[PDB]
Amino acid sequence: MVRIIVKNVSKVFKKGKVVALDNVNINIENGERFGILGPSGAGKTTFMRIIAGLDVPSTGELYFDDRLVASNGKLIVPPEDRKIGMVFQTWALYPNLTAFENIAFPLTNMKMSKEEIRKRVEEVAKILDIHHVLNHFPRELSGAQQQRVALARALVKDPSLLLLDEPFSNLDARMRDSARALVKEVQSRLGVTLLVVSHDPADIFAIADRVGVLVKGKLVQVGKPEDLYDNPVSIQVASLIGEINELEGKVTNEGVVIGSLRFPVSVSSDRAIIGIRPEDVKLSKDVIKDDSWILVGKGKVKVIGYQGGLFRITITPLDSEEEIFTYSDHPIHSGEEVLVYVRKDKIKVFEK
Repeated sequence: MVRIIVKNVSKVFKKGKVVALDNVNINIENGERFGILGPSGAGKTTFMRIIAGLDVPSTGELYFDDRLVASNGKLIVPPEDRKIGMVFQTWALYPNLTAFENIAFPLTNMKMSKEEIRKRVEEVAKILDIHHVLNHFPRELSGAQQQRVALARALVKDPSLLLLDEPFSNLDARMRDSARALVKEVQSRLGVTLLVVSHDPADIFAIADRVGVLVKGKLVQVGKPEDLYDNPVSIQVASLIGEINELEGKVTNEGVVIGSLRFPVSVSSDRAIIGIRPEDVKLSKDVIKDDSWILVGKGKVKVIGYQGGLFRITITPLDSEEEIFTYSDHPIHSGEEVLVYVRKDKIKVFEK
Protein backbone atom coordinates (compact mmCIF):
# COMPACT_ATOMS: atom_id res chain seq x y z
CA MET A 1 0.00 0.00 0.00
CA VAL A 2 3.04 2.26 0.19
CA ARG A 3 6.27 2.48 -1.80
CA ILE A 4 9.44 3.04 0.22
CA ILE A 5 12.45 4.75 -1.36
CA VAL A 6 15.63 4.51 0.68
CA LYS A 7 18.11 6.90 -1.00
CA ASN A 8 21.79 6.90 0.00
CA VAL A 9 20.88 6.36 3.62
CA SER A 10 23.73 6.41 6.11
CA LYS A 11 23.65 6.45 9.90
CA VAL A 12 26.58 7.15 12.20
CA PHE A 13 26.97 7.08 15.96
CA LYS A 14 29.77 8.21 18.30
CA LYS A 15 30.19 11.42 16.27
CA GLY A 16 31.10 9.46 13.13
CA LYS A 17 33.31 6.80 14.64
CA VAL A 18 30.71 4.09 14.14
CA VAL A 19 29.02 3.78 10.74
CA ALA A 20 25.93 1.67 11.30
CA LEU A 21 24.56 2.10 7.79
CA ASP A 22 26.62 3.08 4.76
CA ASN A 23 24.85 4.43 1.64
CA VAL A 24 21.92 2.04 1.61
CA ASN A 25 19.74 2.16 -1.50
CA ILE A 26 16.49 0.17 -1.83
CA ASN A 27 13.21 0.77 -3.64
CA ILE A 28 10.50 -1.31 -1.90
CA GLU A 29 7.32 -1.61 -3.93
CA ASN A 30 3.75 -1.17 -2.81
CA GLY A 31 2.56 -4.33 -1.08
CA GLU A 32 5.95 -6.00 -1.26
CA ARG A 33 7.17 -8.39 1.45
CA PHE A 34 10.77 -7.33 1.98
CA GLY A 35 13.25 -8.75 4.42
CA ILE A 36 16.63 -7.76 5.81
CA LEU A 37 19.19 -10.34 7.03
CA GLY A 38 22.59 -9.54 8.61
CA PRO A 39 25.13 -10.15 11.43
CA SER A 40 24.22 -6.95 13.29
CA GLY A 41 20.99 -6.87 15.26
CA ALA A 42 21.80 -3.26 16.15
CA GLY A 43 22.37 -2.23 12.52
CA LYS A 44 19.27 -3.96 11.28
CA THR A 45 17.30 -2.38 14.12
CA THR A 46 18.84 0.98 13.24
CA PHE A 47 17.52 0.53 9.70
CA MET A 48 14.13 -0.43 11.04
CA ARG A 49 14.02 2.53 13.40
CA ILE A 50 14.76 4.84 10.46
CA ILE A 51 11.90 3.33 8.45
CA ALA A 52 9.63 3.71 11.51
CA GLY A 53 10.66 7.30 12.13
CA LEU A 54 12.10 6.55 15.59
CA ASP A 55 15.46 7.60 14.19
CA VAL A 56 16.68 9.46 11.09
CA PRO A 57 19.37 9.07 8.45
CA SER A 58 22.57 10.98 9.25
CA THR A 59 22.84 11.56 5.51
CA GLY A 60 20.49 10.58 2.72
CA GLU A 61 16.74 10.61 2.24
CA LEU A 62 13.69 8.44 2.90
CA TYR A 63 10.41 8.68 0.97
CA PHE A 64 7.00 7.07 1.52
CA ASP A 65 5.39 7.22 -1.92
CA ASP A 66 6.77 10.62 -3.03
CA ARG A 67 6.64 12.16 0.40
CA LEU A 68 9.98 13.00 2.02
CA VAL A 69 9.71 11.67 5.58
CA ALA A 70 13.33 12.12 6.73
CA SER A 71 16.45 13.73 5.31
CA ASN A 72 19.99 14.40 6.38
CA GLY A 73 19.53 14.43 10.16
CA LYS A 74 15.99 15.85 10.10
CA LEU A 75 12.73 14.10 10.93
CA ILE A 76 10.13 15.49 8.54
CA VAL A 77 7.15 13.19 9.08
CA PRO A 78 7.05 11.61 12.57
CA PRO A 79 6.07 7.95 13.19
CA GLU A 80 2.45 8.66 14.13
CA ASP A 81 1.86 10.23 10.71
CA ARG A 82 3.46 7.46 8.59
CA LYS A 83 0.67 4.83 8.62
CA ILE A 84 2.91 2.21 10.21
CA GLY A 85 2.20 -0.74 12.45
CA MET A 86 5.12 -2.00 14.53
CA VAL A 87 5.68 -5.49 15.98
CA PHE A 88 9.04 -5.16 17.68
CA GLN A 89 10.49 -7.61 20.17
CA THR A 90 11.54 -4.55 22.20
CA TRP A 91 8.05 -3.00 22.20
CA ALA A 92 6.23 -5.00 24.85
CA LEU A 93 2.63 -4.93 25.93
CA TYR A 94 1.84 -2.63 28.87
CA PRO A 95 1.66 -5.03 31.81
CA ASN A 96 -1.02 -3.09 33.72
CA LEU A 97 -3.37 -2.53 30.81
CA THR A 98 -5.77 -5.27 29.76
CA ALA A 99 -5.55 -6.68 26.24
CA PHE A 100 -8.40 -4.33 25.25
CA GLU A 101 -6.62 -1.35 26.76
CA ASN A 102 -3.37 -2.31 25.04
CA ILE A 103 -5.08 -2.52 21.64
CA ALA A 104 -7.05 0.70 22.19
CA PHE A 105 -4.01 2.70 23.25
CA PRO A 106 -2.98 3.87 19.75
CA LEU A 107 -6.50 5.23 19.21
CA THR A 108 -6.39 7.61 22.19
CA ASN A 109 -5.91 10.76 20.13
CA MET A 110 -7.46 9.69 16.82
CA LYS A 111 -10.64 11.70 17.31
CA MET A 112 -12.75 8.61 17.88
CA SER A 113 -15.64 8.31 20.32
CA LYS A 114 -15.77 5.62 22.99
CA GLU A 115 -18.08 3.46 20.88
CA GLU A 116 -15.90 3.89 17.80
CA ILE A 117 -12.81 2.79 19.71
CA ARG A 118 -14.68 -0.21 21.15
CA LYS A 119 -16.00 -1.30 17.79
CA ARG A 120 -12.58 -1.07 16.17
CA VAL A 121 -10.75 -2.90 18.93
CA GLU A 122 -13.40 -5.65 18.99
CA GLU A 123 -13.31 -6.00 15.20
CA VAL A 124 -9.56 -6.47 15.10
CA ALA A 125 -9.63 -8.74 18.12
CA LYS A 126 -12.23 -10.98 16.43
CA ILE A 127 -10.17 -11.23 13.26
CA LEU A 128 -7.09 -12.25 15.28
CA ASP A 129 -9.13 -14.58 17.51
CA ILE A 130 -8.40 -12.87 20.83
CA HIS A 131 -11.80 -11.30 21.34
CA HIS A 132 -12.48 -13.73 24.19
CA VAL A 133 -9.45 -12.67 26.24
CA LEU A 134 -9.79 -8.86 25.93
CA ASN A 135 -10.26 -8.48 29.69
CA HIS A 136 -7.05 -10.33 30.56
CA PHE A 137 -3.81 -8.64 31.55
CA PRO A 138 -0.86 -9.76 29.40
CA ARG A 139 0.54 -12.01 32.14
CA GLU A 140 -2.61 -14.13 31.99
CA LEU A 141 -2.34 -14.56 28.23
CA SER A 142 -0.53 -17.42 26.50
CA GLY A 143 2.51 -16.64 24.35
CA ALA A 144 0.46 -16.93 21.16
CA GLN A 145 -2.22 -14.69 22.62
CA GLN A 146 0.37 -12.05 23.58
CA GLN A 147 1.68 -12.20 20.03
CA ARG A 148 -1.80 -11.69 18.69
CA VAL A 149 -2.50 -8.75 21.03
CA ALA A 150 0.76 -7.14 19.89
CA LEU A 151 -0.24 -7.64 16.26
CA ALA A 152 -3.72 -6.22 16.95
CA ARG A 153 -2.12 -3.15 18.53
CA ALA A 154 -0.01 -2.72 15.37
CA LEU A 155 -3.06 -3.05 13.07
CA VAL A 156 -5.64 -1.03 14.96
CA LYS A 157 -5.12 2.21 12.98
CA ASP A 158 -5.15 0.47 9.58
CA PRO A 159 -1.58 0.94 8.49
CA SER A 160 -0.08 0.87 5.02
CA LEU A 161 3.22 -0.61 6.24
CA LEU A 162 3.81 -3.36 8.77
CA LEU A 163 7.29 -3.39 10.35
CA LEU A 164 8.54 -6.51 12.14
CA ASP A 165 11.78 -6.63 14.11
CA GLU A 166 12.52 -10.10 15.55
CA PRO A 167 8.76 -10.56 15.76
CA PHE A 168 8.69 -14.26 16.73
CA SER A 169 11.64 -14.41 19.06
CA ASN A 170 9.52 -14.36 22.24
CA LEU A 171 7.80 -17.56 21.20
CA ASP A 172 8.84 -21.12 21.81
CA ALA A 173 10.35 -22.57 18.64
CA ARG A 174 7.35 -24.87 18.23
CA MET A 175 4.95 -21.93 17.97
CA ARG A 176 6.81 -19.86 15.40
CA ASP A 177 5.52 -21.55 12.26
CA SER A 178 1.98 -20.70 13.35
CA ALA A 179 2.97 -17.08 14.04
CA ARG A 180 4.71 -16.75 10.70
CA ALA A 181 1.62 -18.12 8.96
CA LEU A 182 -0.57 -15.59 10.76
CA VAL A 183 1.63 -12.69 9.63
CA LYS A 184 1.45 -14.04 6.06
CA GLU A 185 -2.35 -14.21 6.28
CA VAL A 186 -2.59 -10.67 7.66
CA GLN A 187 -0.36 -9.29 4.92
CA SER A 188 -2.40 -11.03 2.21
CA ARG A 189 -5.70 -9.80 3.64
CA LEU A 190 -4.59 -6.19 4.07
CA GLY A 191 -2.13 -5.85 1.17
CA VAL A 192 0.22 -3.80 3.34
CA THR A 193 3.85 -3.34 2.44
CA LEU A 194 5.82 -5.44 4.90
CA LEU A 195 9.40 -5.18 6.13
CA VAL A 196 10.84 -7.85 8.41
CA VAL A 197 14.31 -7.84 9.91
CA SER A 198 15.70 -10.89 11.68
CA HIS A 199 18.77 -12.92 12.59
CA ASP A 200 16.82 -16.06 11.66
CA PRO A 201 16.65 -16.99 7.98
CA ALA A 202 13.51 -19.03 8.72
CA ASP A 203 11.64 -15.77 9.24
CA ILE A 204 12.88 -14.56 5.84
CA PHE A 205 11.97 -17.73 3.95
CA ALA A 206 8.54 -17.81 5.51
CA ILE A 207 7.55 -14.23 4.89
CA ALA A 208 9.81 -12.29 2.53
CA ASP A 209 9.72 -12.36 -1.26
CA ARG A 210 12.81 -10.23 -1.71
CA VAL A 211 15.62 -9.86 0.81
CA GLY A 212 18.58 -7.61 1.29
CA VAL A 213 21.61 -8.70 3.24
CA LEU A 214 23.44 -6.20 5.43
CA VAL A 215 27.14 -6.71 6.26
CA LYS A 216 29.15 -4.06 8.11
CA GLY A 217 26.38 -1.52 7.41
CA LYS A 218 26.41 -2.22 3.69
CA LEU A 219 23.76 -3.84 1.54
CA VAL A 220 25.84 -6.50 -0.20
CA GLN A 221 23.19 -8.49 -2.09
CA VAL A 222 19.50 -8.21 -2.84
CA GLY A 223 17.28 -10.89 -4.31
CA LYS A 224 14.76 -13.69 -3.80
CA PRO A 225 15.63 -15.81 -0.75
CA GLU A 226 16.26 -18.89 -2.90
CA ASP A 227 18.65 -16.90 -5.12
CA LEU A 228 20.71 -15.75 -2.14
CA TYR A 229 20.64 -19.35 -0.90
CA ASP A 230 21.91 -20.94 -4.11
CA ASN A 231 23.88 -18.00 -5.57
CA PRO A 232 25.35 -16.07 -2.64
CA VAL A 233 27.82 -13.34 -3.57
CA SER A 234 30.15 -14.29 -0.74
CA ILE A 235 30.66 -17.01 1.83
CA GLN A 236 29.39 -14.58 4.48
CA VAL A 237 26.10 -14.13 2.68
CA ALA A 238 25.98 -17.89 2.09
CA SER A 239 26.13 -18.53 5.83
CA LEU A 240 23.69 -15.77 6.78
CA ILE A 241 20.95 -17.30 4.64
CA GLY A 242 21.49 -20.89 5.83
CA GLU A 243 23.85 -23.54 7.17
CA ILE A 244 26.95 -24.10 5.13
CA ASN A 245 30.35 -25.75 5.39
CA GLU A 246 33.23 -23.37 4.66
CA LEU A 247 36.55 -24.91 3.62
CA GLU A 248 39.76 -23.43 2.29
CA GLY A 249 42.00 -25.13 -0.23
CA LYS A 250 44.59 -24.84 -2.94
CA VAL A 251 43.61 -24.22 -6.54
CA THR A 252 45.05 -26.87 -8.91
CA ASN A 253 44.53 -28.04 -12.51
CA GLU A 254 42.61 -30.94 -11.07
CA GLY A 255 40.43 -28.90 -8.73
CA VAL A 256 40.54 -27.30 -5.28
CA VAL A 257 42.50 -29.60 -3.01
CA ILE A 258 41.79 -29.87 0.72
CA GLY A 259 43.72 -32.84 2.10
CA SER A 260 42.15 -35.97 0.67
CA LEU A 261 39.29 -34.03 -0.92
CA ARG A 262 39.33 -32.42 -4.35
CA PHE A 263 36.44 -30.24 -5.61
CA PRO A 264 36.10 -29.90 -9.39
CA VAL A 265 35.94 -26.12 -9.51
CA SER A 266 38.42 -23.29 -9.91
CA VAL A 267 38.95 -19.57 -9.39
CA SER A 268 41.72 -17.22 -10.55
CA SER A 269 43.42 -16.92 -7.14
CA ASP A 270 46.05 -19.13 -5.46
CA ARG A 271 43.62 -20.47 -2.89
CA ALA A 272 39.85 -20.76 -2.71
CA ILE A 273 37.00 -20.92 -0.26
CA ILE A 274 34.58 -23.75 -0.89
CA GLY A 275 30.99 -23.54 0.33
CA ILE A 276 28.95 -26.74 0.48
CA ARG A 277 25.67 -26.93 2.35
CA PRO A 278 25.01 -30.00 4.55
CA GLU A 279 22.12 -31.18 2.37
CA ASP A 280 24.56 -31.27 -0.55
CA VAL A 281 26.91 -33.74 1.11
CA LYS A 282 26.49 -37.54 1.35
CA LEU A 283 28.77 -40.07 3.07
CA SER A 284 29.31 -43.79 2.40
CA LYS A 285 31.76 -46.56 3.16
CA ASP A 286 31.92 -47.79 -0.44
CA VAL A 287 30.86 -46.28 -3.74
CA ILE A 288 27.16 -45.65 -4.23
CA LYS A 289 25.12 -46.19 -7.37
CA ASP A 290 23.71 -42.72 -7.97
CA ASP A 291 24.99 -40.49 -10.75
CA SER A 292 23.32 -37.40 -9.20
CA TRP A 293 26.19 -37.30 -6.68
CA ILE A 294 29.92 -36.89 -7.38
CA LEU A 295 32.86 -38.23 -5.41
CA VAL A 296 35.24 -35.64 -4.00
CA GLY A 297 37.41 -37.96 -1.90
CA LYS A 298 37.96 -39.70 1.42
CA GLY A 299 37.34 -38.43 4.92
CA LYS A 300 37.23 -39.56 8.51
CA VAL A 301 34.44 -39.07 11.02
CA LYS A 302 35.49 -36.65 13.76
CA VAL A 303 32.34 -36.29 15.87
CA ILE A 304 28.61 -36.92 15.89
CA GLY A 305 25.82 -34.79 17.24
CA TYR A 306 22.12 -35.58 17.53
CA GLN A 307 19.46 -33.07 16.61
CA GLY A 308 15.94 -33.10 15.23
CA GLY A 309 15.99 -36.89 15.27
CA LEU A 310 18.95 -36.85 12.90
CA PHE A 311 22.64 -37.48 13.27
CA ARG A 312 24.92 -34.54 12.55
CA ILE A 313 28.06 -36.18 11.27
CA THR A 314 31.22 -34.08 11.10
CA ILE A 315 34.12 -35.34 9.03
CA THR A 316 37.49 -33.97 8.10
CA PRO A 317 39.57 -34.92 5.10
CA LEU A 318 42.66 -36.99 5.76
CA ASP A 319 45.64 -34.62 6.21
CA SER A 320 43.38 -31.64 7.04
CA GLU A 321 41.57 -30.06 9.98
CA GLU A 322 38.86 -28.54 7.75
CA GLU A 323 35.40 -29.79 8.62
CA ILE A 324 32.30 -30.85 6.75
CA PHE A 325 29.08 -31.72 8.51
CA THR A 326 25.96 -33.29 7.12
CA TYR A 327 22.76 -34.86 8.52
CA SER A 328 21.81 -38.52 8.36
CA ASP A 329 19.25 -41.14 9.36
CA HIS A 330 21.98 -43.49 10.60
CA PRO A 331 25.29 -42.84 12.32
CA ILE A 332 28.76 -43.55 11.03
CA HIS A 333 30.88 -43.81 14.12
CA SER A 334 33.85 -41.65 15.05
CA GLY A 335 37.12 -42.66 13.45
CA GLU A 336 35.47 -44.37 10.49
CA GLU A 337 36.88 -43.72 7.04
CA VAL A 338 34.23 -42.67 4.56
CA LEU A 339 33.81 -41.59 0.98
CA VAL A 340 32.53 -38.02 0.50
CA TYR A 341 30.06 -37.14 -2.22
CA VAL A 342 28.58 -33.77 -3.06
CA ARG A 343 26.04 -32.25 -5.43
CA LYS A 344 28.31 -30.87 -8.17
CA ASP A 345 26.04 -28.01 -9.16
CA LYS A 346 25.78 -26.90 -5.54
CA ILE A 347 29.48 -26.35 -4.91
CA LYS A 348 30.08 -22.67 -4.21
CA VAL A 349 33.55 -21.28 -4.73
CA PHE A 350 35.11 -17.92 -3.92
CA GLU A 351 38.56 -16.42 -4.28
CA LYS A 352 40.50 -16.30 -1.04
